[PDB]
Amino acid sequence: LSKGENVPYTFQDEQVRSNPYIYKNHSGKLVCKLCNTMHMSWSSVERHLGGKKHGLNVLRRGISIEKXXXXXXXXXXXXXXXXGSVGLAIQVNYSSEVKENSVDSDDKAKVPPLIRIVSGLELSDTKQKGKKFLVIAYEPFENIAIELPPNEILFSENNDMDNNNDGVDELNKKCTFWDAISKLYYVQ
Amino acid sequence: KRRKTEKPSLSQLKSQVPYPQIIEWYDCDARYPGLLASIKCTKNVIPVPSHWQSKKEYLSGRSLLGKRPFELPDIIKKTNIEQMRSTLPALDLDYKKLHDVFFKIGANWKPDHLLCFGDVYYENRNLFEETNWKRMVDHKRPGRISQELRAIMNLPEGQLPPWCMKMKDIGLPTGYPDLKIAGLNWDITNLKGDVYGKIIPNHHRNYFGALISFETPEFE
Amino acid sequence: ICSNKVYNGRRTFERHFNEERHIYHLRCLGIEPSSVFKGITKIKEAQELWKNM
Amino acid sequence: NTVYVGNIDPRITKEQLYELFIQINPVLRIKYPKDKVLQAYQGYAFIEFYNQGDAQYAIKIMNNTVRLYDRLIKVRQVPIAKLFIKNLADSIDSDQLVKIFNKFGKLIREPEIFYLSKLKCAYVYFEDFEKADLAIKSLNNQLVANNRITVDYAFKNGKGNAKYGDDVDRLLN
RNA sequence: GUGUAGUAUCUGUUCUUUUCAGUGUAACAACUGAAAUGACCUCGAGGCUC
RNA sequence: UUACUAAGUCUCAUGUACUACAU
Repeated sequence: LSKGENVPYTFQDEQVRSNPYIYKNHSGKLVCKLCNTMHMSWSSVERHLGGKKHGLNVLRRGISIEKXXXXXXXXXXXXXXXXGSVGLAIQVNYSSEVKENSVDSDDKAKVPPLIRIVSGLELSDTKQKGKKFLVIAYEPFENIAIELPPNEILFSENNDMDNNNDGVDELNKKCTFWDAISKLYYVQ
Repeated sequence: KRRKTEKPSLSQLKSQVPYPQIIEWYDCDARYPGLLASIKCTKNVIPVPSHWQSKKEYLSGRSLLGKRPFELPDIIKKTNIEQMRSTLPALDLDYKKLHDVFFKIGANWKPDHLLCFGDVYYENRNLFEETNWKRMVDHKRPGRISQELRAIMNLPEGQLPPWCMKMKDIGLPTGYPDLKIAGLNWDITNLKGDVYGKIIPNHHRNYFGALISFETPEFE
Repeated sequence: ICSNKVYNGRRTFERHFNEERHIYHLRCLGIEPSSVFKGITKIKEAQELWKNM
Repeated sequence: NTVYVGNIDPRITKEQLYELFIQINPVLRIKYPKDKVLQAYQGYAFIEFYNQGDAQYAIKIMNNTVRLYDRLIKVRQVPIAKLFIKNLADSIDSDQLVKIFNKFGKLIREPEIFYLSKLKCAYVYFEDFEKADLAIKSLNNQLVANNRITVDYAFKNGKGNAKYGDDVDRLLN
């Protein structure tokens, strides 16, 4: 059952071993140095190797081994209404190929204007606050804001049928249009 | 049922106790816990050895496999019967020799370890390592380094340890204010062998029972 | 005392008595560490025990 | 008190460690493990001194000093608010979370962004149960980045119990 | 160098009705009795659920 | 830098000793 292999004694001061684990101590018995278990016969040794106990100690031993031009554009606010409530609509116009003739290197040129709702709680001056602003931004031109005293207007409920191209946010895809051919940004 | 659920909390029991840290969770089911806390926490009582509540019959010990068979007390080993009879896998002896070994040589002799008032031997314990420990706290003292650890350290003779330089900037050991070391507080010319320094004590009978003579009973 | 935490063994809970977080709850609670408070379970009782200390 | 020691040759023995460190300070105890999988020494020890003064002293003088078997000897010295927040916007960066919760309370660690169900959720660690109560009071069922977020306590069942205010108060103290 | 009966000890193997109540236990363990069926929600856990 | 603890019960096999009893 030993398959003719020679297992040297533990005290013989270590030829490569099949398993460098099972040894024979000062006595004739066979032992697993990791498991610290004594085994009478080579059959018992093979039961030990095929047993889950030895394997667990092998995994434990492996774990031990591992151990900006700012130019104000022109806005055109206008009180709108549909059905069934009231909403706001803004018409922002941009340059007429006047200065955009020097910059055309596909650097976010494909990116349309972006809007975000900002709380006045944070300002460069920090004096008064308590209302929101519908900020609109484009790379070269300067940012623009619109005060929204009303807690909620035109804040709709599942307008479209839940299609998921987040773009920037639900606000932008939900209610903005960018006439890039004429350079007119509508928001409502 | 009701008596089992009537039990006070162990922390409620701690307050009654002058030495609360001995009481343990199982003392809650003590049938007389207020009394058992007083007895167990009384001055000189020695708590029950804790090998109870284990089913291992007090010795399953893995350490028991590796215990030495026996070692003769060196005084008896002097008697040379070790060589006369080989116990490991006729020797004529003298009556005066053996008798003197027990009496003349071995009257004052006593085992080195023994144990103390409350020493109790738990399964995993082995006294021998603590014997070499106590003996070692005796022999080994700071300022001296054996030649073996010196060779492993690779420190040649006449050269100070590497912590003498960091000890020059940091200062003498807080634990050893009286320690002296060659080259710093102590004369480098007195550097000899394995001792690079020694503690200099700044401190500088009959016990009513002094026998003043020692006479053992003679066999002859 | 620990997050009303659950333990699956009594040996393990007996090991909780010496632990980083358990001692953090004690010491940060104002109940100083080590061996007098070992048998603690609820936060309340060891407070009067620490007043006894 | 107790010092860790490492990068030790298994041929270094217990008496050799003792004789080594007694040169530095008095040594109360030495725990020097002995492997039950290799029947030798795993090459790191623990030396408990009589106080953290001698401990720290030995840490200073001993570190990177003694050379044993050509290998150098190393010496090294040896509970907060958590809010679950659900339905976050995909445009919400972890740093943006940091900015949002800083105004309410100091964060002991950084938020943890994870996805349930698709559903963006995060764990936010506050140093104070009361500041956590502030971020809850103001930020519960609120619309940020055009998305309604829910702010409550994370499970442990959930944080915020009566003993939780009591002990978290103490950990603050 | 055998047979009858019987014993002890390794090792391998494996986890027995989900729960409740009683006995029991230092606590376990173990033993003794019964039995939900249906619907729903979030990530095997959870329900002042019906 | 890993801060020191695992087997138990059952089942069906193997390992090894042993106790009365007969040629």
